[PDB]
Amino acid sequence: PNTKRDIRRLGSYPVPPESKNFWRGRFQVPGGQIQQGVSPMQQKIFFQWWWNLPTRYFWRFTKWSDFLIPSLMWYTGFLMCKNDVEEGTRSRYWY
Amino acid sequence: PNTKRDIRRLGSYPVPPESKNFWRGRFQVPGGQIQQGVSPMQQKIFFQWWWNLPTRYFWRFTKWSDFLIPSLMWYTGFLMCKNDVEEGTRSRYWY
Amino acid sequence: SFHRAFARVVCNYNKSIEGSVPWYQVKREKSPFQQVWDEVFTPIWFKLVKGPYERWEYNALVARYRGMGIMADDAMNDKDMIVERALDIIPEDIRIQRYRRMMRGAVLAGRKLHLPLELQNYDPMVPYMAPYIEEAKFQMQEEQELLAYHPWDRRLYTAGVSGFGETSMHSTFLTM
Amino acid sequence: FILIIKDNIILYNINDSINYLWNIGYIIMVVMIVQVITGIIINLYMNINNGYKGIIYIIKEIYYGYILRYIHNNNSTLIYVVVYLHIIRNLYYKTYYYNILIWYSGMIMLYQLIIIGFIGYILGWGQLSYWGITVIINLISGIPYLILLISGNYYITIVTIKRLYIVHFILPIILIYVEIIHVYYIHYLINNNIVEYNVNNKIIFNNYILVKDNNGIIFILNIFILELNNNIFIIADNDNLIEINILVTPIHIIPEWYYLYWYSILKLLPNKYSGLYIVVNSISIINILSEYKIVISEYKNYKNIIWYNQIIQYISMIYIGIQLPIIEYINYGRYIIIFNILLLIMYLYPKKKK
Amino acid sequence: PPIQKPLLPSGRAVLKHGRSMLCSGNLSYDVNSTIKAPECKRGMGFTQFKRFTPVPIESGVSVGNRGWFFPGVIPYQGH
Amino acid sequence: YYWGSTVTTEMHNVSPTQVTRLPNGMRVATQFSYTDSATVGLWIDAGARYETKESNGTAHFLERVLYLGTKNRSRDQLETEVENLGANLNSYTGREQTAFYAKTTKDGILPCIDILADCILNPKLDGDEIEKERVRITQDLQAVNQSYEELLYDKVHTACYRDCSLGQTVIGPEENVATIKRDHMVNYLYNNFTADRMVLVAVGPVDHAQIVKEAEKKFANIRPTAGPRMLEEKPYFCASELVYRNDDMGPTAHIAIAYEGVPWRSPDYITFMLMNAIIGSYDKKNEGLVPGLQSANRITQTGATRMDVGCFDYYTGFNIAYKDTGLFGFYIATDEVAVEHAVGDLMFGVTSFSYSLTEEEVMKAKRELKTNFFSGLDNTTGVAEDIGRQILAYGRRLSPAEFVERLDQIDSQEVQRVAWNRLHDAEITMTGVGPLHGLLQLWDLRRQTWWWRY
Ligand SMILES: CCCCCCCCCCCCCCCCCC(=O)OC[C@H](COP(=O)([O-])OCC(O)COP(=O)([O-])OC[C@@H](COC(=O)CCCCCCCCCCCCCCCCC)OC(=O)CCCCCCCCCCCCCCCCC)OC(=O)CCCCCCCCCCCCCCCCC
Ligand code: HEM
Ligand code: HEM
Ligand SMILES: COC1=C(OC)C(=O)C(CC=C(C)C)=C(C)C1=O
Ligand SMILES: COC1=C(OC)C(=O)C(CC=C(C)C)=C(C)C1=O
Repeated sequence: PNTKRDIRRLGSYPVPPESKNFWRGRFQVPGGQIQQGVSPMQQKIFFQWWWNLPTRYFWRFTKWSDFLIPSLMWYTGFLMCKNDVEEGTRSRYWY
Repeated sequence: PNTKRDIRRLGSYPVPPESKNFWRGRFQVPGGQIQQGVSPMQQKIFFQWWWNLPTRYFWRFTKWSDFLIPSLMWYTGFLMCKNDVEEGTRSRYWY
Repeated sequence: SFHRAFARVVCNYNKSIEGSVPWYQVKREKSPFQQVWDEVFTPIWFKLVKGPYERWEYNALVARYRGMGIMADDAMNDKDMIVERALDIIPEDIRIQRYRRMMRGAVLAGRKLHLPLELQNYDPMVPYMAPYIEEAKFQMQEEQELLAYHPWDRRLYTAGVSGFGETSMHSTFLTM
Repeated sequence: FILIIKDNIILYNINDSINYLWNIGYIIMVVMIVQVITGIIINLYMNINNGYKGIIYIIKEIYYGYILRYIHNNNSTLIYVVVYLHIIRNLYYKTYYYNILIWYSGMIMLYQLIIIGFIGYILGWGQLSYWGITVIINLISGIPYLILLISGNYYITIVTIKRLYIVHFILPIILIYVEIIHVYYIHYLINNNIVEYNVNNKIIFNNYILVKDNNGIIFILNIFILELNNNIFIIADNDNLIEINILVTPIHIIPEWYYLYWYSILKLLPNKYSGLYIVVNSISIINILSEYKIVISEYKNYKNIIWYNQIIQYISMIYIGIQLPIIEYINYGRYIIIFNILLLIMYLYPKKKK
Repeated sequence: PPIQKPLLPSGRAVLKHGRSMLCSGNLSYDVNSTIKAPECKRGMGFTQFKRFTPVPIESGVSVGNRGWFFPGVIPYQGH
Repeated sequence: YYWGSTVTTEMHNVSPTQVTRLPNGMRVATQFSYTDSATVGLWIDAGARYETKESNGTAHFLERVLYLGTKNRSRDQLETEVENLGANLNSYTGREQTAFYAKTTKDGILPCIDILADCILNPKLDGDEIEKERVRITQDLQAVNQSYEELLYDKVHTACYRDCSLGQTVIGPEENVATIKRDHMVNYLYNNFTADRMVLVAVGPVDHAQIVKEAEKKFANIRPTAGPRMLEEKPYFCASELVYRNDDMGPTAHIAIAYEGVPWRSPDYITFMLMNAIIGSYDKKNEGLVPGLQSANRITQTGATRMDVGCFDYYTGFNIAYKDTGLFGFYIATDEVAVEHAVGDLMFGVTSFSYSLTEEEVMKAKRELKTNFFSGLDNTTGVAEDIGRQILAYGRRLSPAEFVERLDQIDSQEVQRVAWNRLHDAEITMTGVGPLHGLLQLWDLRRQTWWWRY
């Protein structure tokens, strides 16, 4: 569950048995919040996938580029091993 | 569990989770009782079996005698059927 | 009895090291061998491997925090007990802004977005939690030393607790 | 689960006035576990492609295999004895009047057990088993094409053995789950006492009731060990050690002793379906024997004359089943069935007022 | 040797508010005295079992709250 | 383990207790103190235990009527004279010991000796006084007029000592109270209040020689001795249960559990005192500077955690000693639903002495035991009780230095040895009053005197 301060409940109504896990994930909201939203029945449901498409893939490829140098060292080793195996087989056998 | 009056608890201490069934079998004792006993380590542990032996078997055989007449009717029927089977076999076959 | 002898050995060896200065409070001059090592290896290693690698990681971490709009201390997980004990005693002003930043960060991360650059010019490594982390550690060390110096014996699996130390009911599988 | 165990075994309160007839259930649970374990272990050495030759290889080649073979056969007999005695008890003390939910959970296990035992017999792959299933399967011969789907061929073959074996392997594990549902209702709906009322005389289970329940189980073990190693009572028909021959019909196609009540019902009634239907009545009517009553009483601790005549009806029908189909036994057995219907009507009927 | 005091020390002031050693009466037997030797109405010895704490017992009053709950809130499965 | 001697120089700086035996056999013990008040009284070796079944209650009745007038005074004159001296007369009656002590000023020491001697030697047991006291004793006898701690104290003896006179109560059964007369009391005085069983204790600005002279003069005509007490075997400890289930007296349940203890003179008595200190006491309504959740007492700390509410509204250990037997155990006042946890924890605590007791807990207990014993010796009455109770129990008064010397030797290992010998796997007696559905059978609780671990 969350911290004991977060899961501390203001109300004295007993926790329903089916909502035990729900109320063990309670947070004590500091300062308040104003949450808003609209039903999906009155919204475009596929546009946001398109709107966020370029940025999603840019920020994904920029992070995955961190592994480029590691990837190249490993492929260089893969090629060196392959060639070493071939030359070794041609040397042991192959008159 | 017991009646809702019986399982109603006087104390405000919460029911331990391991004692749920125990406290669902609570009884509201009316008028009070004075229960006494002695540890088995300071008592004869086999005598009572002997002391109660005659009365136990008397009151058992007197109750089981209720079934005597039913038992006799059923055995009479068992004998009648057995003899009927034998005479019928000797009649169908057995020249 | 050989246990009684071992108890005297332990008692006498600990009585002979009472009041000893910790290893980190002793003025220490590095061995000549270490000095040679720290004049050949350390310089080159920093210029070619450590320096560049750790700047590469650090700069990325700062950028990630700036994208989320969060501070470094916001990233601490409250599943750590020192963090929880510190978060009990933070003032409400710090607490309110900490929650709002963490909420915005999770919204942005979930929706695969980043904070507008207009809002990214800040220092994410300001240690605003430091005073309360230190207080929490002090409180925990007192409890450790004054209340948990022995593996205590308790009746097992009673009152919703295993008896092996945890204090919350129904917090293990065997305690369901 | 440790807290659950403590709540249901260590701090579980039961009345101190219960007899040794309240230990039968503990024995069922223990003997049931033994039947699963021995079954799984026997499976390690058994080839269901020929279970006649497989049982021979277990008793002659496996070390201590004879123990596994005879325990698994004899402990079945034991399971049914204890279960049938557990029902007789529940009828005598009318423990279905206020604890019907417990009774319903038990009956579900009884239905499952009736299927497990029969199919296990056929895994023996002997004359009696083969012809017995060939006779039972032909009772649902009316439902079009269903015999073929169950058998997998136009006659019982290893194809049928390979599928029933899976039901015999898996259905026991489900039974163990229903045993939990049964012990759940027992612990919530408190057990009945030897007295009709409810009294504050309860004592914890581990320190008292389990010691007594073990004295009971060890008593039964002494007797079961004697049967297991010396066959003091004939509980297995010898004709299951004859190699199957589809051309020759056995001297008598009968089930194990614990299926003779329903075998007789089916051999007594003149229409095949009527017999099947009267078997359904036997295992269904007993689940509504208190539903039509209207008095504030549980009809408990009277002379139980109707109960005694019912228990004897069961024993007498088992006898008629052993006997060959002599006409005389059929007439007498039809009267015993009419009498059972009447005794069951007596339980069901509510009473008018003078 | 005998123990003449309860295992739980009072830790409170003996003299009552505004009362002095001159005007408290005789503390050995005065009704308001907090150290009055108890009465042997049924004999001597029961003071080894007696609860000398003046405040009446409130059954089930909580003392094991580590600050995890507010007053009046019922814990559910310890959470 | 041995950690040194805690005896100090200040422990040796105490005025000596001078004990002399008068020719008649009466012991006179005195200790000088720099005080303006004194305590002079008579600690007798009498009590309920030394009464027969038909006469039980006579000693308590006599103790209630001894100050209601003498053969040379009257109740009004006697009360007037004591008040004029600025003194007060006290008295108590127990199972094995009795006392009649006066708290007076310096000038009232010898005059009070005269008053006490007249009451003890020449009691005027007027019928009217007896009849009025019969009503008061009868009202007190009613259990409705008795606290639950007094009720369980008596029932523990009734259950544990079914075979001997220690099971008798001081007040006595109502049948005896209804029938006690002057002749009963006169016989009790003659048989029990004899010189060989009396100790005259004087504490304060007193001189031993002067006290002795006055004592010999005033107690000259006391009966020198009575026949030796009948020799009896060790009081048999009956592991029994005497529970008064009552679901119509509120939510609080009172439970007392007892083990067989040790006599006063046993070498293990101080060990049992320390074990009693380790158990300690705790009240939710007076927790002290340290809360239960953070207490050094292991029983208190674990109890304070149960169900996040605490399973001990109140509890205390008790160590009761008699000449040839003793009782050791604990008393609990707790919520009905908490009784199973409460008795389980305190029994786990007592069983822990035999397995896993830390040096830290022992050393804390030694200091709080010494802080309780020494503080009890602050006033003259406290000293007088200590002298009179210790001479009757031991034949001598143990010095504070000697008590500390013997306590220094006792360690965790010694506590473990004694507990293993006497308390582990031992027979127990449970007694209770109140809502006790959670109280299990005696055999169930007795299995908690040993562990499967360790
Ligand atoms: C030259 C060689 C010579 C060799 C000589 C050898 C001699 C050996 C002598 C051995 C004598 C042993 C005596 C033991 C006495 C102490 C008993 C005791 O402590 O019990 C308490 C102890 C339990 O303590 P408790 O719970 O506090 O008290 C139990 C009862 O509450 C107390 O009430 P209770 O008195 O009724 O208890 C008696 C017994 C009674 O228990 C039973 O009897 C259980 C079976 C009930 C059915 C009984 C059918 C009776 C059929 C009678 C046929 C009569 C034919 C007469 C022919 C006459 C021809 C002239 O109770 C139990 O043992 C309880 C067992 C619980 C079993 C749990 C499962 C129950 C399932 C539900 C009931 C059964 C339903 C199916 C059957 C329905 C039938 C319609 O009981 C036992 O565990 C005792 C087991 C042993 C029983 C006696 C065995 C006698 C064996 C004699 C052998 C003679 C051999 C001679 C050879 C000669 C060769 C030449
Ligand atoms: C309700 C539990 C069970 C009962 C009542 C039951 C019943 C029986 C019966 C009556 C037999 C015939 C024995 C003989 O041939 O005479 C049998 C056979 C067999 N059973 Fe079970 N069984 C049970 C559960 C199991 C389980 C869980 C397994 C393991 C998968 C198993 C494995 C076997 C095997 C392999 C055979 C064939 C070997 C044999 O003939 O002994 N059984 N069973
Ligand atoms: C696999 C077989 C079953 C097992 C494992 C089993 C197990 C048990 C157990 C352990 C008990 C509690 C202990 C007892 O009082 O004996 C019990 C109670 C009971 N069972 Fe079963 N049972 C089985 C079969 C049945 C069947 C077939 C029925 C119904 C015809 C049934 C009906 C009942 C009833 C009514 C009770 C409550 C008895 C009372 O009121 O205490 N059981 N059973
Ligand atoms: C209806 O279920 C049945 C019983 O339970 C009531 C039996 O008692 C019996 C009779 C059991 C024995 C041991 C004679 C059988 C076979 C039966 O079918
Ligand atoms: C082999 O013969 C058998 C019977 O013969 C009709 C049965 O009645 C029964 C019992 C059938 C039911 C539906 C209870 C079985 C299992 C059996 O094996």
